[PDB]
Amino acid sequence: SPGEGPSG
Amino acid sequence: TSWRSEATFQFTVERFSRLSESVLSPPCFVRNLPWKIMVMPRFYQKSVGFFLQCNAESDSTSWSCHAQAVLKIINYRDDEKSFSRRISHLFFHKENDWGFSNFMAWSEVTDPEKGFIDDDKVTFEVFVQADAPHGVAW
Repeated sequence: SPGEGPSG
Repeated sequence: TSWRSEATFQFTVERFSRLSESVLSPPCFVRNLPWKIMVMPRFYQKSVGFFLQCNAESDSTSWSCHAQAVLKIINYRDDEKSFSRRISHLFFHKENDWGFSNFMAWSEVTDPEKGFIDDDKVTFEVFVQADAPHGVAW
Protein backbone atom coordinates (compact mmCIF):
# COMPACT_ATOMS: atom_id res chain seq x y z
CA SER A 1 0.00 0.00 0.00
CA PRO A 2 1.18 3.59 -0.56
CA GLY A 3 0.45 4.40 3.09
CA GLU A 4 -2.01 7.23 2.52
CA GLY A 5 -2.63 9.25 5.66
CA PRO A 6 -1.01 11.75 8.01
CA SER A 7 2.72 11.92 8.57
CA GLY A 8 2.38 11.04 12.26
CA THR B 1 -2.33 36.87 -5.18
CA SER B 2 -2.19 34.88 -1.96
CA TRP B 3 -6.00 34.54 -2.05
CA ARG B 4 -5.80 32.36 -5.18
CA SER B 5 -7.71 29.11 -5.02
CA GLU B 6 -4.95 26.95 -6.53
CA ALA B 7 -1.22 26.90 -7.18
CA THR B 8 1.63 24.63 -8.19
CA PHE B 9 4.90 24.79 -6.25
CA GLN B 10 8.11 22.79 -6.12
CA PHE B 11 10.80 22.00 -3.54
CA THR B 12 14.18 20.48 -4.38
CA VAL B 13 15.64 18.31 -1.63
CA GLU B 14 19.45 18.27 -1.69
CA ARG B 15 21.81 15.56 -0.41
CA PHE B 16 18.78 13.34 -0.90
CA SER B 17 20.57 10.00 -0.44
CA ARG B 18 21.62 11.24 3.03
CA LEU B 19 18.17 12.36 4.19
CA SER B 20 17.48 11.30 7.76
CA GLU B 21 15.07 13.83 9.33
CA SER B 22 11.91 15.28 7.86
CA VAL B 23 12.50 18.32 5.66
CA LEU B 24 9.99 21.08 4.98
CA SER B 25 9.68 23.53 2.09
CA PRO B 26 9.07 27.26 2.36
CA PRO B 27 5.37 28.14 2.25
CA CYS B 28 3.25 28.61 -0.85
CA PHE B 29 0.19 30.74 -0.13
CA VAL B 30 -3.19 29.51 -1.39
CA ARG B 31 -6.44 30.84 0.13
CA ASN B 32 -4.06 33.02 2.17
CA LEU B 33 -2.80 29.97 4.09
CA PRO B 34 0.77 28.56 4.08
CA TRP B 35 1.10 25.19 2.31
CA LYS B 36 4.34 23.20 2.47
CA ILE B 37 5.92 20.03 1.11
CA MET B 38 7.20 17.59 3.73
CA VAL B 39 9.59 14.77 2.80
CA MET B 40 11.13 12.10 5.01
CA PRO B 41 12.51 8.58 4.71
CA ARG B 42 10.15 5.87 5.93
CA PHE B 43 10.62 2.20 6.75
CA TYR B 44 8.28 -0.81 6.72
CA GLN B 45 12.19 -1.76 2.76
CA LYS B 46 12.74 1.98 2.67
CA SER B 47 10.31 4.42 1.08
CA VAL B 48 9.85 8.10 0.33
CA GLY B 49 7.34 9.75 2.65
CA PHE B 50 5.77 12.74 0.89
CA PHE B 51 3.11 14.92 2.52
CA LEU B 52 1.30 18.21 2.00
CA GLN B 53 1.03 20.41 5.12
CA CYS B 54 -1.41 23.30 5.69
CA ASN B 55 -1.26 26.11 8.25
CA ALA B 56 0.70 24.06 10.80
CA GLU B 57 2.46 26.87 12.69
CA SER B 58 -0.76 28.67 13.66
CA ASP B 59 -1.97 28.19 17.22
CA SER B 60 -5.57 28.58 16.03
CA THR B 61 -7.89 25.63 16.63
CA SER B 62 -10.83 27.12 14.69
CA TRP B 63 -9.54 26.84 11.13
CA SER B 64 -10.22 24.28 8.44
CA CYS B 65 -9.64 24.03 4.70
CA HIS B 66 -10.62 21.26 2.31
CA ALA B 67 -8.25 20.69 -0.58
CA GLN B 68 -7.47 18.29 -3.38
CA ALA B 69 -3.88 17.97 -4.51
CA VAL B 70 -1.55 16.15 -6.88
CA LEU B 71 1.77 15.17 -5.25
CA LYS B 72 4.44 14.55 -7.89
CA ILE B 73 8.11 13.55 -7.91
CA ILE B 74 9.64 15.09 -11.03
CA ASN B 75 11.52 12.93 -13.52
CA TYR B 76 14.04 15.42 -14.89
CA ARG B 77 14.74 13.35 -18.02
CA ASP B 78 11.14 12.88 -19.12
CA ASP B 79 8.17 14.56 -17.45
CA GLU B 80 5.94 11.76 -18.74
CA LYS B 81 7.81 9.54 -16.26
CA SER B 82 7.23 11.83 -13.30
CA PHE B 83 5.27 9.96 -10.66
CA SER B 84 2.15 11.38 -9.10
CA ARG B 85 -0.59 10.50 -6.64
CA ARG B 86 -3.76 12.39 -5.73
CA ILE B 87 -5.23 13.29 -2.34
CA SER B 88 -8.34 14.94 -0.94
CA HIS B 89 -8.36 16.02 2.71
CA LEU B 90 -9.96 18.39 5.21
CA PHE B 91 -6.96 20.08 6.82
CA PHE B 92 -7.37 21.42 10.37
CA HIS B 93 -5.28 21.88 13.49
CA LYS B 94 -5.29 18.20 14.56
CA GLU B 95 -4.83 16.84 11.03
CA ASN B 96 -2.65 19.45 9.36
CA ASP B 97 -0.90 17.19 6.84
CA TRP B 98 -1.80 14.40 4.44
CA GLY B 99 0.08 12.30 1.92
CA PHE B 100 1.81 8.94 1.58
CA SER B 101 4.33 7.23 3.83
CA ASN B 102 5.12 4.84 0.94
CA PHE B 103 4.87 7.31 -1.93
CA MET B 104 7.58 5.44 -3.91
CA ALA B 105 10.40 3.03 -3.14
CA TRP B 106 13.56 4.76 -1.93
CA SER B 107 15.67 2.49 -4.13
CA GLU B 108 13.75 3.64 -7.21
CA VAL B 109 13.92 7.37 -6.58
CA THR B 110 17.65 7.18 -5.78
CA ASP B 111 18.50 4.90 -8.75
CA PRO B 112 20.68 7.09 -11.02
CA GLU B 113 19.39 5.27 -14.10
CA LYS B 114 15.74 6.18 -13.48
CA GLY B 115 15.80 9.96 -13.99
CA PHE B 116 14.49 11.31 -10.66
CA ILE B 117 17.83 12.09 -9.00
CA ASP B 118 20.65 14.31 -10.25
CA ASP B 119 23.59 15.63 -8.20
CA ASP B 120 21.84 13.99 -5.22
CA LYS B 121 18.84 16.29 -5.68
CA VAL B 122 15.19 15.28 -6.11
CA THR B 123 12.41 17.73 -6.94
CA PHE B 124 8.93 17.43 -5.41
CA GLU B 125 5.87 19.25 -6.73
CA VAL B 126 2.39 19.90 -5.39
CA PHE B 127 -0.60 21.20 -7.33
CA VAL B 128 -3.14 22.18 -4.67
CA GLN B 129 -6.75 23.23 -5.27
CA ALA B 130 -8.21 24.52 -2.01
CA ASP B 131 -11.74 25.44 -1.05
CA ALA B 132 -12.44 28.64 0.83
CA PRO B 133 -11.32 28.11 4.45
CA HIS B 134 -13.50 28.38 7.54
CA GLY B 135 -12.54 29.82 10.88
CA VAL B 136 -9.70 32.07 9.62
CA ALA B 137 -10.98 35.22 7.91
CA TRP B 138 -14.09 35.85 9.96
